[PDB]
Amino acid sequence: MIVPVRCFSCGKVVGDKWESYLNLLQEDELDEGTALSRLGLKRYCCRRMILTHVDLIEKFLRYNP
Amino acid sequence: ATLKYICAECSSKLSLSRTDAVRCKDCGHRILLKARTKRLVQFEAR
Amino acid sequence: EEGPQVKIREASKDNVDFILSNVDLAMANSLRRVMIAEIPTLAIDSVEVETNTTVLADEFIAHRLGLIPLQSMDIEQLEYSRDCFCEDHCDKCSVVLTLQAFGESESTTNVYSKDLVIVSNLMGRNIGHPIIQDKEGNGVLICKLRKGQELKLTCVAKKGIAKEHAKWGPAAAIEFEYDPWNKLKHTDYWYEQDSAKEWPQSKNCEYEDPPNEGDPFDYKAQADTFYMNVESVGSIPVDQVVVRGIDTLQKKVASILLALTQMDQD
Amino acid sequence: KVFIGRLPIMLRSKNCYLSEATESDLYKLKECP
Amino acid sequence: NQEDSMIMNQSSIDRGLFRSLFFRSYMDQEKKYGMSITETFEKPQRTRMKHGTYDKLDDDGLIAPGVRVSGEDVIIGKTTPISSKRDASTPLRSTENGIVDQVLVTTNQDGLKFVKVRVRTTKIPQIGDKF
Ligand SMILES: [Zn+2]
Ligand SMILES: [Zn+2]
Ligand SMILES: [Zn+2]
Repeated sequence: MIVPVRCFSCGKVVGDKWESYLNLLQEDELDEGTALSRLGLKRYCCRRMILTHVDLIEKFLRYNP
Repeated sequence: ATLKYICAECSSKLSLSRTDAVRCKDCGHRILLKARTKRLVQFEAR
Repeated sequence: EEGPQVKIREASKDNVDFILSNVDLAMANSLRRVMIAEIPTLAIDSVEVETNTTVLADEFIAHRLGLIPLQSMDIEQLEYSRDCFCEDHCDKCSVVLTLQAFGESESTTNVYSKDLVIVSNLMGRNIGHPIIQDKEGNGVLICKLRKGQELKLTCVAKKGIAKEHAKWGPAAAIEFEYDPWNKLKHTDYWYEQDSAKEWPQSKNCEYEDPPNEGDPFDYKAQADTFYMNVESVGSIPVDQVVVRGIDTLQKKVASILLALTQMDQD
Repeated sequence: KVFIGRLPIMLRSKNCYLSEATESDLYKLKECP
Repeated sequence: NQEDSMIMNQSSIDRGLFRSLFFRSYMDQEKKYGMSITETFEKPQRTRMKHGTYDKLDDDGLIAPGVRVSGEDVIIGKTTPISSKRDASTPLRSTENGIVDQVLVTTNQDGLKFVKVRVRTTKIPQIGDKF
């Protein structure tokens, strides 16, 4: 889906970080523990949101107007 | 906002009344989905 | 000074860290609780949709809209829509937002935070700015759409604190830990052979000394020398949230005194 | 010559329309990939 | 947490935890006798009788697919005479309530004007729910 606004435990927004993290992975391909350390989620219970979250929006938007 | 019945392929904001044609025009499929709401209905973000 | 001394260490725009020494235990705990829950904040509450053909639901999109944080510097001069005596919303108790996003670029038409335009007359108040904390200046990833799809809203934003919901909480994961070298015997660590080697040498051990192993057991000491790490979303900066929180705690204790004056005269 | 019977076909098989299919066929014909 | 029951942060439930939509669909049929007699989907009235309010109907007894539905609304308007006008609408579900979502007006191999309604309904994880 979309990455959730305000990663549920903390509630710090991380849905800003998705496109920058997307280009960070596609552009540099590091270990994602370091990639999220660059985008700065220090606690693992909020690191889980970007490490986990699956998008299905593109496979949704392939379909039709 | 003139839109009543819109098929899939012909996204066609044309019309429909009682027993006009079960097939739509410009494509022979006959599903006939109906268009959305004119007025506005309000919801809570809770 | 007299009582609570503040000794601020490393800070930032959105990070505070401070030895809050010579304060009481439940005083610290009450402070972190009121700064979690008890601060008013503008965010979007009522949502009226005109038309939508996107892949997301109206209710889902409205839930994201509610989870958008706006600028809340000027919370004090905005009324509740319950205590405002108008007809359900006005321009002193409500903030109207209007957003129409259409797509024609045929490759992943996007919608973000910075599309919001405050069509309501803000009366010159620092409110309602969608918080672009973004490095590349975009905002939260709101919606994705194509040609025929469309995003048409009419929203009203209101006040409130983190106890109605989680949508009116700018607090964001406030920490609290005192006394690493445990002379208070509030906690014995789980251990097989040795807690000092098994359990890790913790973080805030630098400031208070190692507890001088060969001593008998102290009983007199209370809770002192707290190191409370705070944070924020960005609806208000991290000083003003501690300001408004201590202010609302002071106001509620003044409400206790208000009830006492209600009592001892009548 | 003379037509008898309309045998129900298991899809994704050798009378299915979507045995002829790639991504454009599935999406243009509204089939879950 | 006595006897395995679990305890829930309500704030994350506001933040989206286990939030869910739900999709049920309906049916309605202008029926077919043996003597080629067709029925009708149109806005019914008093001319087996209900007393549900006609407040969210359409021209042909339908409901527009983007409106919040509640209570005991009449779902699909349907009429049929014999050679009178019966109360052949079907009222709402006593167990669920939500939003009508998607209406298609179709037929079968032999021409029964067939209209349908899918319902969307948000559902939040409430206390008496099983995980
Ligand atoms: Zn989080
Ligand atoms: Zn069509
Ligand atoms: Zn007002």
